[PDB]
Amino acid sequence: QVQLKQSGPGLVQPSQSLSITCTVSGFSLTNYGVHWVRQSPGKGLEWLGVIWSGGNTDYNTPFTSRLSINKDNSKSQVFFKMNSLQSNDTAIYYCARALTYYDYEFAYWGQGTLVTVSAASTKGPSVFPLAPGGTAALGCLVKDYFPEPVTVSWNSGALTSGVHTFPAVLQSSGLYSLSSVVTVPSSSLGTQTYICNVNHKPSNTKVDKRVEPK
Amino acid sequence: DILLTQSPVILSVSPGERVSFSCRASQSIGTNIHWYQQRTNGSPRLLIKYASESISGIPSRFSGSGSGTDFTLSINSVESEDIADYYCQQNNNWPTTFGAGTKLELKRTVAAPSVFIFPPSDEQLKSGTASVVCLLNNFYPREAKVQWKVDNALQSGNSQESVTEQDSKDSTYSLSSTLTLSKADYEKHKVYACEVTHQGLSSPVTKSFNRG
Amino acid sequence: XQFDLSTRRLKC
Ligand SMILES: *[C@@H]1O[C@H](CO)[C@@H](O)[C@H](O)[C@H]1NC(C)=O
Repeated sequence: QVQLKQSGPGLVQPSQSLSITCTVSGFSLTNYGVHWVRQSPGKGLEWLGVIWSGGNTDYNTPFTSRLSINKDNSKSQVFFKMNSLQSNDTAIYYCARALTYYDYEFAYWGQGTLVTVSAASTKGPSVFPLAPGGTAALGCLVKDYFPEPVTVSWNSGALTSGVHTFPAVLQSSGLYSLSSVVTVPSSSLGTQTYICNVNHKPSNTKVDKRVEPK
Repeated sequence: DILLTQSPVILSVSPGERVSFSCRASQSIGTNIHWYQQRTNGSPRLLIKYASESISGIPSRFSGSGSGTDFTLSINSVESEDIADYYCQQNNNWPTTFGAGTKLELKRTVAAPSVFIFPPSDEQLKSGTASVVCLLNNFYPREAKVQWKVDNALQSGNSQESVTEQDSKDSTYSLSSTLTLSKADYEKHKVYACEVTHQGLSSPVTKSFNRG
Repeated sequence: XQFDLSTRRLKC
């Protein structure tokens, strides 16, 4: 299949530069253009620029001075770099490929890189258990991390039905907090193990928290 | 640049209903418009290119029409998995620009929340902070009240709520309310209660525990 | 609506 896989989410200090790598498969960079698009609260979806099959680049007008796109065809890699970020450059960045080599209808997207522009320090979360008509609820409290995001899954991806992972909320401390719950048959608490797999890529903190009835 | 005006901002319909999204351009752009779907935590998914041309793998219930300045994305029989935001994009004029999007919401029957309360873990208490969590699961519609009480005293200002987007399958919401106390305050009191008020309950529901 | 980075959804 055609895929685009971007590098991981992260913090960038104000006035520093942002770097993202797009690694592609299921097509050759010599045959297609790779576009960059971002998505911000203040401006929604903006098209940023593109590198073509032949290496030419076009940058959207507000970004000509601070934007640079490069690639390594052999490694199937596209390199995005933007200079002097300010806080309203906090956004989700995406690479994308059009349906046809010269066009702009984006049928394939990368998973997006969430970029936070802040002078703050990275901090991994602590994970705490939320301990459990025959339906029990249980979960994980994922507390005090910066920046967004954390991924949470259950039993390494095998448990998904009934799972709710809430939107993160910013505490007064300036750190985020989030809970993830799941409902299960109470009779299964005796025989099944439940683990939430927490992953905070910006701090490289990976925790598996087993959640048992207290 | 071409300004693209999508309307309305929020669309609310019931399943099985036809629904239409509008996208107006600031000057004629021919039929050079593309439409996208974005689901909770997703990247945009291409639904329609050039006003009306179909996309491989996209359900046949999606179609588009229009030419010039006024365009329309249609869903003939809305499903629950269609809960999402919808965006138009023009490419008649460089640079390509996107609209601000339309949010699609689905009505359904009233569903009372299931309420669960979780005391702080002893692990967290070692850290000098206590989080008490109250869960309202699978309810509709979104309006709900969570009221915290500690030893009959009303808590105010020390709680935060988070609400899921609409479930793609049953169209319900879920909500968490977290009460945050210092370990000292938590150790000083006994009865921790969260009272939940919602349209699907004939009276408010309280879940509570006694510390220890 | 306005785009929310946490959920990638519009929020009013
Ligand atoms: C950020 O600020 C600059 C200068 O005020 C402005 O031109 C730009 O539109 C802003 N960016 C966003 C995404 O809001």
